[PDB]
This record gives sequence, structure tokens and C-alpha cells, in this order.
Amino acid sequence: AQNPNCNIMIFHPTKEEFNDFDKYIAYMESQGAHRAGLAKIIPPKEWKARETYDNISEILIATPLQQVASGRAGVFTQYHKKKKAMTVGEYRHLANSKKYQTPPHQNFEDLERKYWKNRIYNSPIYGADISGSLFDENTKQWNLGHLGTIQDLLEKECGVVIEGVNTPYLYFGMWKTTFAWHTEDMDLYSINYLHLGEPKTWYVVPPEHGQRLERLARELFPGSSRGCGAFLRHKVALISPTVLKENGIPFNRITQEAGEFMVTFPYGYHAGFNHGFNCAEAINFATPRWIDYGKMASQCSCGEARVTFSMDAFVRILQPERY
Amino acid sequence: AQNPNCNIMIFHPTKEEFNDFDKYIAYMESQGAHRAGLAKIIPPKEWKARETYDNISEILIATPLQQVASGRAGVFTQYHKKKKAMTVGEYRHLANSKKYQTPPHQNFEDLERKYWKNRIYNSPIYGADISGSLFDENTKQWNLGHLGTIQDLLEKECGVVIEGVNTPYLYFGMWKTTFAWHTEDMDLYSINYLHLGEPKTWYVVPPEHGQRLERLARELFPGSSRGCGAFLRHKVALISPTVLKENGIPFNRITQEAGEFMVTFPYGYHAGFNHGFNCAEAINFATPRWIDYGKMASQCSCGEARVTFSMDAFVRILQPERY
Ligand SMILES: Cc1ccccc1S(N)(=O)=O
Ligand SMILES: Cc1ccccc1S(N)(=O)=O
Ligand SMILES: Cc1ccccc1S(N)(=O)=O
Ligand SMILES: Cc1ccccc1S(N)(=O)=O
Ligand SMILES: Cc1ccccc1S(N)(=O)=O
Ligand SMILES: Cc1ccccc1S(N)(=O)=O
Ligand SMILES: O=C(O)CNC(=O)C(=O)O
Ligand SMILES: O=C(O)CNC(=O)C(=O)O
Ligand code: NI
Ligand code: NI
Ligand SMILES: [Zn+2]
Ligand SMILES: [Zn+2]
Repeated sequence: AQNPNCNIMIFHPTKEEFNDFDKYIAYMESQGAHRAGLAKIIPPKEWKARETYDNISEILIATPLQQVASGRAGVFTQYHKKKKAMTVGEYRHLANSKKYQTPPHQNFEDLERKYWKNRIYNSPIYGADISGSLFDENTKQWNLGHLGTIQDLLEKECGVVIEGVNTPYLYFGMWKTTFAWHTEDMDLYSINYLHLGEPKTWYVVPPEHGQRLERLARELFPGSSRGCGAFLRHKVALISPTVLKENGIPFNRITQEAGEFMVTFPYGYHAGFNHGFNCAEAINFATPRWIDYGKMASQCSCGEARVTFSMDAFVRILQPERY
Repeated sequence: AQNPNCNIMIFHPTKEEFNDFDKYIAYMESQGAHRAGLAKIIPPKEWKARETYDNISEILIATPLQQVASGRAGVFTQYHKKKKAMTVGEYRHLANSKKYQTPPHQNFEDLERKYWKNRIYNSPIYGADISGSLFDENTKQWNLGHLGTIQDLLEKECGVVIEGVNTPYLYFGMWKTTFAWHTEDMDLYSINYLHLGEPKTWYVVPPEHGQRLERLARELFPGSSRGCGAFLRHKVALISPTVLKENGIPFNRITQEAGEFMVTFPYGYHAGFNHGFNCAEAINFATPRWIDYGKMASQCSCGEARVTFSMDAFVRILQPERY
């Protein structure tokens, strides 16, 4: 079996290899990439997402989210307090202000130490889940707004036609902005391109060990666990790498820089944080191997987790009992 | 000037001409097609939207709308009463039931007579505005889910990058289901493909005469007009061809059949009805010529008209005062 220790793999496709998205995902999996839950793809040097990022300041963040923490430094939840609308230009200025800017630090490791030591004592503002794309329409390869849809994948694999659409989201981040431990809706894949700015650090649990993280989460967030059988779907819980090591949870970490893609694989739990002002674009996608994971995916039914309209059809066809 | 009487033109592109969407729209306008407000495009015989429509019965209509009329036979409003969810298979069966099925009739003209005589005395159920597509992903030409986005058009023309996305909608219709007099959001173009089933009859006012229809509508719906300076944006008002002729409003009519595209042009008011069970797919799009119309488009501010999240950026950039 390939990649038995479930390490995060890094790929450097040639421009020829970069012409067929589906084929390259399948290639990565033939090398065992999916066992980690996360892979990095560095695009060929000839490729570009767009010409420049010079005219993006007028994009609106209609509902910036202030991420307020509760708990202890290595085990906490965050809730999202809605703030008034601001443009990306205004958001960038805020990110770079004395109150919110990245502190002096020696390297990625020093910054990681500072994040887990001090995250809970601040409430950074995140521009998340903004429907849109920054890929040039003329960018024909790995354009996250031009991928085959999950609805068409399900139709190709299972022969059923369903309603729903599948479009990218933009994420504007600043120092300490955080994504909580989660898998994707319906345990789909995701792909994430860091367009511009400071890095994003990722933590990931191998899909074959996801239930170990779930069991620890139930122990560490007992009230939340009693409230919902799938509360990690709420996307509010954080657990530090030190606490993961203390509890024997297998995981890996890697830092994504501007110009790089990350792919998360079905049922690969991930979490992380931004180093400073940045902009990422992400979308869910599927492959034939996803179907079995979609059939088995946990669901939140307590009402907290937001459901997209497109998720309805997934549950209806793949999980009719639970529907 | 081409097409000075503002007639609806019908186009028969060759398979070679069908390879460049933007170029063919520009060609149609060079022949004066836009002056009518509406054009028909019959695709080349070699083209197909998808292989078959055999497996569409499991699509869900989450919120079927019962279209209840008030007023007189030739001048009425309709409101949409929400019904419980049903599949397309269930909807088709309902459409074909004795209560809702198309009556015996001699031709399109006889059916049109019956529609305007009797529409208000029934309340047909419409499956409208369902996000999704029935184009095969392998259909590369005139695939309504693969068009250049309006956001990218605005960026190409004006140099500003904005948030927002632009995806198709499905419409499942039955006898007497009705679309009220309207122009598109931000006076955009629309394109509509009739995938399957019975015809759709369209009425259209030339864009250069749109204000004539507005003035008549203010006279015929006086309470609505007092409530909102752009109440046709509510998409609830119907006026018959007989009443249009009585009031000297220039208009044309045409019937769309399965396998045919219709394009509506900026500020071309249109209305119409379905002949029996059918399924259409539609999406808005833009061209360089649209920008001037978008800048001038009326807006509903009374709160009735539904606004998509994507419309925000259009108003913000093209109409900053009104924003
Ligand atoms: C093969 C190689 C080489 C250097 C770094 C990483 C890899 S990989 N693709 O992560 O196994
Ligand atoms: C950028 C480029 C250039 C030439 C051939 C192929 C590509 S790519 N990497 O497949 O988009
Ligand atoms: C113990 C250790 C050390 C470094 C990285 C990851 C681990 S573990 N085994 O995944 O908890
Ligand atoms: C030229 C032609 C011919 C027959 C019917 C319609 C037309 S058109 N394209 O509507 O002018
Ligand atoms: C269907 C077809 C076939 C051959 C060439 C071009 C086409 S089309 N009409 O441009 O999709
Ligand atoms: C009078 C008439 C007759 C047939 C179609 C259209 C009209 S008109 N002139 O558009 O109101
Ligand atoms: O970038 C973020 O803030 C979170 N992204 C993801 O969880 C993802 O791409 O799957
Ligand atoms: O088909 C309908 O019910 C209404 N369609 C439109 O108004 C359109 O395509 O612009
Ligand atoms: Ni994710
Ligand atoms: Ni319309
Ligand atoms: Zn829940
Ligand atoms: Zn209004």
C-alpha cells in the first residue's frame, strides 16, 4: 500500500500534466496522497491564476465575522459575531493595523507557537464564504470556477439527474483567523487556492483515523456532544497539536503559501489559521471514489449546521433513510 | 437602420457559427434582432443539449408555486402560494391530470384565445427558479451552465473585480402557468432553452418603447404604482394582447417549441404562458452593449422584489447613488 504512514504529499505537475484535472487527482491517489487527508499541489511555472491582483479592493465583504473564542488555549470554541460591511480595501487596512497585524516572529514555527499560546485572547475578523471567483476566465486549467459539478459526477456515476449548483467561495483572512476542525459537507473533497498574501497553516487527520478525532472531541466538548451527534459539523471546535499529541491522535501539518493549491480528501478532518492578510478561493468537488463516503457521511440534525440547497439532493439520493 | 419595425427575428446558425456564443449574439444584433426585445435561435441539426431526458423524474421541486389570479381576464395580477415539495415525476402526473391538463384545441391560436379568456379562473402550479442545469457537461456549445459570467464581463469592460456568481435556473411548467410582464434584473439579457415538452408563448415590447408599457401599467395598476416606482419588478402584473392593442402599445408574439432557444435583450419587457407540461432552463448574461442599460435600470426599493446577492455589486458599481 502506498503512503502507509499517511504523510502529506507535495506534487509538482508539469504543464502537460496540469491539463487534465480528473486524471491528475487520480494520479495523486495512485501514489497514496489521499491517505493523509490533504495534499499540496504547486502549479507549473508557466501557469497563472490571473494577470494581477491590482483591482480587487472594491470587492465587498457584506458580513465580516469576528471570531470570538471561549475555553482554554489548546481547547476552545469560537463563535462568529457579525460586523458591518466593508470593502476588501478597508479589510486589508484593518488587517494591517496595529491591533490586528501579525506580530514580529522568527519563522513559521515561532508564529505557530504564538498562535496556539495567544489565539484565544484576540478576536480577529474573517471575510468567509463570499460567493465569487478571482480566476481569469481565460485561465483554462485548474480554474476553480470551471470544474465539473458534483451534480454531474453523481449523474455520471449513479444515473440520476438532480437539481443544484456548485460555485466557488472567496476567503479574506488576517492574522489568527481560524478554521475549526471539520470535514466537508457530505464528506466531499475540497480544493483551495491561495491567491495572494500571507500563508495559511493546515492541520489534518488521516481519513482512516477520523473516528479517533471524533471520540476525543466528544470528550473535550461534552455539552456540545450531548446536543448533537455530529457537532463537528457546526465548525466551531479547536484542538491544538499539543493536545492531539497528548491524546495519541494521528495528524500532520503543513503551511500553504501564495500560488499553491491544497486538496482535502473525503473524510479528512482539517483545521488551521492564517498568518496575516490573505485571500483564498475554495470549492467542493467529487470523484467516483467519493460516492461511498457520501453514502456514509454523518449529518447534523440539531439545526445548527448550515445546509446549502444543493446538499438536499445529496442526502435525498445517497441517504434516503436519513432524509 | 436594421429591423426598423422591431420584428422578432428567427436564426438558424450553422454548426460552425454555433461555436462562438459572443460572436453570434453580436451578429444577431448587427441584423437588428435586439430592436424586437426577443429573438429565436434554432440550433443546428447536429447539436443536442443532452442524450435523453429519461432520468429527470427524481429532481425535486422544493417549493411549487400555485399562481392565483385577481382582476379581470385581460388585466390581472397573480400571487404565488407555496405548496408542499414534489418530484418532477409527481409534478408531471399532476400537470397531466384532468384538473390541470391542456384542453382540446384546434391550433396555437385557439389555445391562445382560451388562455386569455379563462386563465384567471384557474390556479396552475409552477416549478420556478430551481437552481440547476440539464445540459450534458460534454455539450460544449450554447451550454447555459458554461457561459462567461456577468461579473467577468463587468471586469473586462470596466476594470473592476466584484464578488458574485451567475448560475442557471430550471422551470417546470403546466397549462396556464404564467410569467408576468418584466425586464431582467439590472435590465440584463436572458437566454432560455426549452428542454422538453409543450410550447411556451412569449409576448414582447421593443426596448425603445418600454416606457409606453410602463405608463399603461401605472394606469392599469394604480395602487401598485403608488406603492412602488418600479412595481413591474415585482413580476406579478399581466396585460393581454387585446388590451395592449386597445392602448396602442407596440408588441410582438411568438411561440417557442422544445429544442429552441430564446434570447431577451436589455430592457425588452416580456410575458407569456406554457401550453402544457414542459421544462425550460434560463440564465442571465451580459455583453458590452448591456453596460449602458445596467447603469440606467430602474430599481424596486419598496422591498417586494427579491434581490440576488449578485445584484448588490451591480448596483454598487453601476449605480452608486442609488446604492
Ligand atoms: C517525491 C517528493 C520529493 C520531495 C518532496 C516531496 C515528495 S512527495 N511527492 O511529497 O513524495
Ligand atoms: C500554462 C500552460 C502553458 C502551456 C501548456 C499548458 C499549460 S497548463 N499548465 O496546462 O495550464
Ligand atoms: C507524536 C507526533 C509527533 C509529531 C507529529 C505527530 C504526532 S502524532 N503521532 O500524529 O500524534
Ligand atoms: C431571413 C428569415 C427568413 C425566414 C424567416 C425569418 C427570417 S429572419 N431571420 O427572421 O429575418
Ligand atoms: C454539434 C456540432 C458538431 C460539429 C461541429 C460543431 C457543433 S456545434 N453546433 O458548434 O456544437
Ligand atoms: C395593432 C397590432 C396588431 C397586431 C400586433 C400588434 C399590434 S400593435 N401595433 O403592436 O399594438
Ligand atoms: O481557508 C479556510 O478558511 C478554510 N478552508 C477550508 O476548510 C477548505 O478549503 O476546505
Ligand atoms: O420561462 C419562464 O417562465 C420565464 N422566463 C423568462 O422570463 C426568461 O427566460 O427571461
Ligand atoms: Ni474545509
Ligand atoms: Ni425573463
Ligand atoms: Zn448539530
Ligand atoms: Zn417595489
